[PDB]
Order: sequence, then C-alpha cells, then structure tokens
Amino acid sequence: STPKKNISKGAVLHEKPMTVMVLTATEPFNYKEGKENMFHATVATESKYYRVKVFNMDLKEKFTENQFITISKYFNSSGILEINETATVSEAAPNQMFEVPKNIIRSAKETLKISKIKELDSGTLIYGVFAVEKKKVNDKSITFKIKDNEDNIKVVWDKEQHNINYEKGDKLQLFSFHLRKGNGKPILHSGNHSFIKGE
Amino acid sequence: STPKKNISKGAVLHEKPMTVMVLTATEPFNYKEGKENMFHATVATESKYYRVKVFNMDLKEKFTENQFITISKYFNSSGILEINETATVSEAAPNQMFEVPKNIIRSAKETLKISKIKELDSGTLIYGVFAVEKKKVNDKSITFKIKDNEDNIKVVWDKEQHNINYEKGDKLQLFSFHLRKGNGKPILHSGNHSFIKGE
DNA sequence: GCGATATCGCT
DNA sequence: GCGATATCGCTG
DNA sequence: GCGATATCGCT
DNA sequence: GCGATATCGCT
DNA sequence: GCGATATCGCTG
DNA sequence: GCGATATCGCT
Repeated sequence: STPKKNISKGAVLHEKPMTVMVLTATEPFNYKEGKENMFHATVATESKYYRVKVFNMDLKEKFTENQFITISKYFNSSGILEINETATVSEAAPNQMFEVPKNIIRSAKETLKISKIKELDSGTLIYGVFAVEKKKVNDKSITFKIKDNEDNIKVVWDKEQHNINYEKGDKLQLFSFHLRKGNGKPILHSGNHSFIKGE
Repeated sequence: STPKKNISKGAVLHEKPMTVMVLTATEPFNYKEGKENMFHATVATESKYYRVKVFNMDLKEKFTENQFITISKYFNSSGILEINETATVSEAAPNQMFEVPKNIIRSAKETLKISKIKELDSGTLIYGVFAVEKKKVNDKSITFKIKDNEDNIKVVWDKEQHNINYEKGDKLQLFSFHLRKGNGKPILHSGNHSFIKGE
C-alpha cells in the first residue's frame, strides 16, 4: 500500500534475508482507531531473539509456534523488527533451519522486575507478564496497578474497551507499553501498538 | 485549502499588491472533471493587460466589468495571473485607481490571425474569437474547424458535452487552448482550463 | 486511409 | 520519470 | 499534464 | 487534593 | 514544529 | 506521536 506504511519513524530497512523461528504470536486486533490491524510476535535466531510487529495480515499463517521463516526487506526500529507488505516472508528451507538454545527461549519469555524497569529511560517500550491489582473505569481511560513484589507500578490504558479480564486473579501480559517518568511517580502508558490480555 | 492549490506548475508567487481594472469575466464552470470550479477573466493596468484564472469562487462578485481591484499573493505563470484562496483581493481604493488606454483595452479584446498563431511554439496557450465550421461528435471528443480567412485550423475538444452552439452561424470564443504541432498539420487542443462558448 | 483513440516518456 | 508540494510521524 | 507518435477501427 | 484530562512543543 | 515520506503536476 | 506539565473536576 506504501513502502514505509505503518512503519515507525526512523526504522532502518534490512536488505538481506534473515531466517528465524517463531516462538509467539497474537491475534491481529486494531488500532489507529478502527483502521490498521497489526499483530505481535516473538521470534528467535541461534544468537538472539526479537520482538516483532506485523502489519500485513497475510503473514498471520506463517507465524506459528516453532515454524521457521525467512524475512527480507523488513525494518528494525531500536531492535524491534517491523514488517509490512514491503517485506518478503517465506517458509524457510530446511538447510536454513537451526537449533535454538534454551537460554534464548527462556530469555524471550522472561519478564523484568518493576524495580529494574523504573531505571529505564522515558519512552522505552515495555513487555512483560504481571500480577494485577484493582482497576478503574474513567470516562476516557482505564487504570491498573501491577506487582513484581518490589513493585508497584501504575498502568494507563487510553485506548478503548473490549478485551478480557478475567475475573481478576488472572495475570496480565503486556505488549509495547510506554514507560513514562517525569516529575510524578512513573507509569506505563498505552501507545499506538499497545496490547494487553490475560495470560 | 492548500497554498499552491489549483496553481500551475512553476508559477511564481507575487508578493506586492497590484491594482487592476476588470475588463472581462466568465461563468465559473467545472474541470478536473466534476471537481474544481474556476473561471476566466481579463484585467488591465495602465501599462498592460493580463489574462486571469480564478480558482476561488468567492471572487466572482469582485470581478465585474470596469471594477478596480487590488491583488496580492497571486501567481504568475508565463504571464497568466492565477488566483486562489491564498491571494488577497480587495475592492481598490480610489487613490489606487487610474486611467486605462484605449490601446490596451483594444489590445486585450483582440484576436490573432491563424496564420500568425501557427508560427508559435507548441503548448502555447491560445485565446481568441473565431468564425466556425462543421463540427463532429466522436465517441470521446468533438471536432471543429475555425476560420481567420488565411486559415484553417482544426480544434479538438476532449472534455465533455454541455455548452452552447448556437445554431452554427454564431461565432466561437476560446479560452486557454493548447497549440499542438508535431509532424501533422497543427491543431488547437482542449486543456485543463479550456473553455469555449458563443460570442 | 483517415481521423479518433491509446500508449510513451517526462515533461 | 521525476522534482515540487503536501501530508505524515513523531531524535538526539 | 500534456504533447507527440503509435495503434485502433469504421467502411 | 487527587487523579483524569487537555494543552504544549517538537519530538 | 519540522524532517521524512507520499502524492501531485507536469522544463528548459 | 508522544511525553511532559498545566489545567479540569468530582466531592
């Protein structure tokens, strides 16, 4: 539809094919409100793991746990792969397949300590699974609090009301949330691509 | 709506107010088919006369024979004033009014000889009043021929079917037509802003 | 077999 | 085909 | 856009 | 008297 | 506010 | 866009 369409500001295009194994992917959902579906994915190589944002819905079938794929003309914004109709995505050839270390996989399912998160620069993109607290409904928002035990952080959802909690004691899983500090006590804020659900 | 909106490629913006008397103006009509009304006007100063294209319909009332106006932030493309919502157009102050020579006025109602027209570079914009010949209807066009007596030139209308002829022996008046030469015998071709009517 | 249209190139 | 003009997307 | 040449199409 | 929203600046 | 990306408008 | 501060508004 357009070369950089749906791509983040300043993302760098990556030329050469890279082959990865899919760990994880979410349902497509909706943003830029009402237009623009996308979905979230985690993939790995032998060396490292990447978080992915997928703007071309045709790719949804290629993204399934443990499936190997080859990507080219994708975009990297600050370490997060972004992918749209401009990229080519193939089912990988066996010769291109490889082993993926337990470490890497452990490492890519792993969630930071709220303590450690708070030492991070403003605007940092946060992902993780968290225990939850009392929510709220506000004319135009929703409010959480989540526990690492050793915190303690508030979470602000600015988007819209659909999803599933989940009868509270269900835990809470976060994609692409924005760290905000300022003068106040810091919080995690919803963003373009933000996604929450029960784990 | 947009600074250069409806303005011709490479038109230069004119900063300082200029004061002119309206000789002539046409009804608004329609182009870029179905969108984009505009209208044609002839105006003069003491020194010279200009052909004008007016894309802001609010200006229609300001343009009436013999009325003096002040224009600023208008555009000149190859000697043809172009005017849109970006320009300012005021009813002129009497101190700004002036005399307009018979010569200039004669000169701006005046039509070239088809002979002399044909020595002109391709793509030149032609205006004039002309005697007419047998027409045609073609699936997607209309064809004329017009006489200066000493020519002899064909005319091609690519636009659409509304206007008034006029029971042939009515004469024919042309705004902003394109001279086309090439290998063939030359012709006058309809364009974006082209307009024909009976005089 | 001519004129009316469609394609090219870049304007 | 390609530069000019308008809209999009939010550092270091 | 638009002008020029290349092709279409009635007959 | 706090949190939820609206505005600013430029990102 | 402003540079980057996409669409607009057709020399010399 | 988005983060930060400035203002709104229930009570």
